[PDB]
Amino acid sequence: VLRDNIQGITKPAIRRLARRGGVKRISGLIYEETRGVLKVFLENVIRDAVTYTEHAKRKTVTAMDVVYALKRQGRTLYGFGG
Amino acid sequence: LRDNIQGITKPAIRRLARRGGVKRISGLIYEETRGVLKVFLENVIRDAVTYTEHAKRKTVTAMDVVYALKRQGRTLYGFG
Amino acid sequence: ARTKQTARKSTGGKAPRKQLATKAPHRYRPGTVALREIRRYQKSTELLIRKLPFQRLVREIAQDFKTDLRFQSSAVMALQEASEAYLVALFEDTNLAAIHAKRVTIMPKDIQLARRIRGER
Amino acid sequence: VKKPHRYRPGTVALREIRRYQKSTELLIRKLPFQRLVREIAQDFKTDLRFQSSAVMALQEASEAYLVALFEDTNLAAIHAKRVTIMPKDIQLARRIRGER
Amino acid sequence: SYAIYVYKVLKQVHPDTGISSKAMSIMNSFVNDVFERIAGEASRLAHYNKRSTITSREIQTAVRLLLPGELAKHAVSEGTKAVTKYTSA
Amino acid sequence: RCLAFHGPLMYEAKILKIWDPSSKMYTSIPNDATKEIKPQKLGEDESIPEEIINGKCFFIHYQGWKSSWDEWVGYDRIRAYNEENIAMKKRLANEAKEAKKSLLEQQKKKKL
DNA sequence: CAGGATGTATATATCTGACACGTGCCTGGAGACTAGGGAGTAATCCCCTTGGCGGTTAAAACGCGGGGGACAGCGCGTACGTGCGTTTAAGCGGTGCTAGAGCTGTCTACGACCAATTGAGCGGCCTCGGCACCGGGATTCTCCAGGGCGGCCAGTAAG
DNA sequence: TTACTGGCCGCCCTGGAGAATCCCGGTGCCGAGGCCGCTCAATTGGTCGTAGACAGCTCTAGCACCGCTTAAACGCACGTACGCGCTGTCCCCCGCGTTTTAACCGCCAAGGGGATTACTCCCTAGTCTCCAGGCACGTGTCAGATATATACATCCTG
Repeated sequence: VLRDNIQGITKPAIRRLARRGGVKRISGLIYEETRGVLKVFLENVIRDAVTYTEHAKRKTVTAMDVVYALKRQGRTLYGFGG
Repeated sequence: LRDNIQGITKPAIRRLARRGGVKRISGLIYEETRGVLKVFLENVIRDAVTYTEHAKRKTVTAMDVVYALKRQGRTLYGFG
Repeated sequence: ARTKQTARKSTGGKAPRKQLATKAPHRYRPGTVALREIRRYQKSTELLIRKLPFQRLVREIAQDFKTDLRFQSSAVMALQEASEAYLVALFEDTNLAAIHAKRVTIMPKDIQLARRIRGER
Repeated sequence: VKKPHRYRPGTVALREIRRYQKSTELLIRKLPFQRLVREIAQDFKTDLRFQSSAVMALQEASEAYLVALFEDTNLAAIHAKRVTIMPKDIQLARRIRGER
Repeated sequence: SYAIYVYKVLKQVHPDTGISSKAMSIMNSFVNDVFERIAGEASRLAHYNKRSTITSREIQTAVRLLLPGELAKHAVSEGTKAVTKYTSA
Repeated sequence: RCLAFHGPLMYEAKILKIWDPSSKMYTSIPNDATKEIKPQKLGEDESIPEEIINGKCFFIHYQGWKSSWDEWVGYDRIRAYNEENIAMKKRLANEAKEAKKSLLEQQKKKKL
């Protein structure tokens, strides 16, 4: 069983993204707030990802599955599996 | 029909945004909204015509515009 | 020196020349009526854009895509009820952007941002 | 007296903005991510096993979603004429998109 | 024309309320859209899994992707009743 | 540890080496596994201020300042690290706090 | 606080055009019966995730100053909304006209289907050059202490 | 009396002092790609069955125009709320050392489950035949639109 992993996304790893995004100064509350968003985005993709995995009765979530769950929501992905 | 986008009036936009929820509308909107609405129709029509131009028809019927709107993501209901 | 020009060469202006070139108390404070105008509209569903000026707007757009089109009187509606909604959504998003910027009056900055953030640019 | 030659507040970030946009590697640290995904899926169906790439495919999309968020919350923070982004923008830039 | 079918439902859930001739149009245009989304997703779902035929299990999984939250719970609770009732006779 | 009286107030420092100046050859903990202290001859390029050199001498590294920036001290500047010696720094630090504010009164008088 | 004026909401009554029901009809769906092709069911095996081990160092956490932006306050002046008066042309209702939407019938060209044939594109092996990496100078970037420069009064030259 | 230059304060760009970054010269490393069987899917040659291409025709629905009422637009006046620019204040986040930590790498393994075949079976497509539910059209009460005329509701504004 796993617990308290969301705080594993290190506070710098939030800015290291945000740099690539193109922001200069980051307030104090963003860090605790962004995890709240990313967690919402996974419970969407992962779920849709799991459902296919359950469907074909295969235990392991195939890399090809995640490309589908993304393709349904609207964020297509290129290069992984195909 | 040289200029018809000037036909969508100032009270026309003002009435719309009033439904939208705004309170005070700055003067430069009344012109700038026309720029948006125009570039919206140029996309919806240019698709509706293509469905028409394919079926060999010469009339853009509602069953076309509903289709052209659907790809836009703006699905429309009530016509077919 | 640089001299522009004269566009037209006659003193009469061709108005007198045939085959013309040119002749062939109580007041509400500001804002109080605005809100009254909203609840009078957000409660109603009637079409806001005037119809016969829209009909002539759709025809003008169709020309440069194909000539001699004929629109079913239904397919001019189905455009209007779409392009009215598109705008009402856009205006809600701009109102949000302005409430954000801490002013009340939407402005083209707000329009352009509410479109850029949507990614529908 | 005693000056350590500290760069001006603001020019390290721009510098490292110029350093990340140019680069392309993964930013969110790999393993502490994987232990997150395994923890999320552990909720929806217990005792799953994740193929290696299927974890990578997520992180590759989870990054390029946030980066798409910050590049769009920034436009909201520039909008109020300030520089520092703030949670009252990520609350906006997600409702404008309608994704909520 | 799903309209006769829609009326039969409305007259069940509300024995007194009526429906305007434009709502039917909304619903006839609505049911068709949901049916297309589901059956369209169902077709793509069988293709990923190399299966040739759409079956009872394909539609159920196709629902839980589209319908959000509570709807997914009761819809699939409704669907299973129909198949079991049909298979009963 | 050590503390270095730099002008008005001292700062936090760390003993980089321990040297007997009569020997004129210093013993330092090298940088990195633990690097055992080595007795090395005093560097000719290395300059020693007399206060450090009369009694037992030692080069220091300041905390917070970079090694390249880091420099020498006298021994009168060095009192053995003590919470009481930290307090006097803070009293001077507090005395340095309004020192910028006391100067700003002339700027307050300059603006007004 | 007190009170008129206003706008929307509320009631009663009057039509209608419109949705609900009736009835006839014919076209899609239900019954009935296969057939083989898809789907489930059993070993198996191997390769590929999960899991543990230890060094190690790249990186995360933590600490502190202070530098600069967040934010609050304020002065304001103009681009707004509001109201009136005039004035568009939008909407309604007709008359007229006709391209052209929709539907029929005929039947030819086109695509599904199949057997035999063959070479295109597949997996697997193997290699050596494009490139990641590191090192140390050379070069650029940035920050900041010292430094020429109009704006004033003081005493200037004087009608 | 008037008059106004000079002096001192006012205050930049510019060299340097670093840090960061680029250049280039090696130095291995592994996958891009070239080559080799081969097999199985594309190709070829033929038939058959019909989808639609094509031609003709029946009526709809659209276009054009137009004359009238009147509601919506438009322009002008005005007065004031707000966008905005300025100042001031302070807190909080960036910058940069230190100090702790756990990602990473590489390494070994074990057994688990996804990927083959064999087999066998049973389920839906295909087909034929009969009929009644859904559709279209007709109509006929009727709930909603519409006109008109109270009952509070908020809005200012003293």
